[PDB]
Amino acid sequence: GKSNSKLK
Amino acid sequence: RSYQFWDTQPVPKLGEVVNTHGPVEPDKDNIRQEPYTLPQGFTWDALDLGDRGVLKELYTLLNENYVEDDDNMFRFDYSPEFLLWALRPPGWLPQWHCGVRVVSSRKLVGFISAIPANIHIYDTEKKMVEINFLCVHKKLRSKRVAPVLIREITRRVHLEGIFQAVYTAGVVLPKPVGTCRYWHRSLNPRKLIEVKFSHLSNMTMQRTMKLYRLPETPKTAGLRPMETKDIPVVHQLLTRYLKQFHLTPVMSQEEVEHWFYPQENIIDTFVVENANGEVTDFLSFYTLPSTIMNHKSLKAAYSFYNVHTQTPLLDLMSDALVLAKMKGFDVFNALDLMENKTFLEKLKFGIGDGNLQYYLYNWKCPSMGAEKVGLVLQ
Ligand SMILES: *C(=O)CCCCCCCCCCCCC
Ligand SMILES: [Cl-]
Repeated sequence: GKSNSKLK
Repeated sequence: RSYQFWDTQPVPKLGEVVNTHGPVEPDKDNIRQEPYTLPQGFTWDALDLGDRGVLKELYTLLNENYVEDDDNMFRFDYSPEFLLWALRPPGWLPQWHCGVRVVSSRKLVGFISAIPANIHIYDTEKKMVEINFLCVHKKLRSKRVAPVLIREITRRVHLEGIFQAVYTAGVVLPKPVGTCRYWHRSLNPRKLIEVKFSHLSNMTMQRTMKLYRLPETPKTAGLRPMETKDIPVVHQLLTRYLKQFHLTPVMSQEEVEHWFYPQENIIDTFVVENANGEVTDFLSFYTLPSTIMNHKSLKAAYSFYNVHTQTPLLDLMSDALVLAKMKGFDVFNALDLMENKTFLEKLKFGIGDGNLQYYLYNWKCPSMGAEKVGLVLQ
């Protein structure tokens, strides 16, 4: 499964 | 961590250092015929996505129970037309759309998928499968359903003569063949700060908007959407460009058409046709919005494959940002794999939350840096 990333 | 499930699987453990190249266990001469036992009250099902209602059940399950970011704000908002693109490439099987249903309700509460793919890993080409969309209803996650879904799809893949697989995860499992990191390029910085996808860095809203402003049109000559006549040369440019990486797909011209032929709100592909009429480069990015949990949607473009032979990759990705900006996206996402580290920082991408771990099932080989991964999954 793909991971949902967000600007750190 | 202790890995109760993966210690029973043909994968090397985390501390292990691999210097060999080959399978962990041999191909199976006889495969178990009956499906694995689900807990009482649930039964298997093969999902025929040709049924609009069955496909409706799937994305309702995914868009309510699938992966979210580390902070519980954004859930992938998968489209019915998107799932058909990702789960019906050349060679797909309905039995490989492995679903779990409540026996009495017939409600869909679990799913896992497998699509075939030719994988080139280092010096070997193998017929593998790509696993994706492992999703368990949040009410069900207490009954150990996920390991059963893995063993069942593994059994159904073995029945077709395939014994290797590639898959990704945001969590570290035994044992990652490669670790990539997500980067984000703000295209609409006003909204990203509104819904807290990003934070104001001291910079006013005016300074941030000026820094991310993009030209109205791309700069590269001969840039145009891909069409039918470009399918062979796109297939040709992709095969040659991938030979430099260590983990790549080996696509037929039929598969190149499926993954790259443009579809509105699914996949976008622009080719570069020069003054002599030759296609020398192409960029691509797919569409995957995210559900905003509170106060409705986040349009996100994801970098796909970007091949260059006459245009600099930096110029090509600048056009991708301009194009995605034109089409209405709010953020342009890209991993640090392939040659992406040559433009991420220059084109004002920002490093992201967490990683994307790449995995090979039943294949022992050394790890590689992210720059050597040439594989992008949906
Ligand atoms: C994201 O959804 C990846 C899901 C991780 C499950 C691992 C699957 C392992 C391989 C299953 C079938 C392999 C049969 C050759
Ligand atoms: Cl290694």
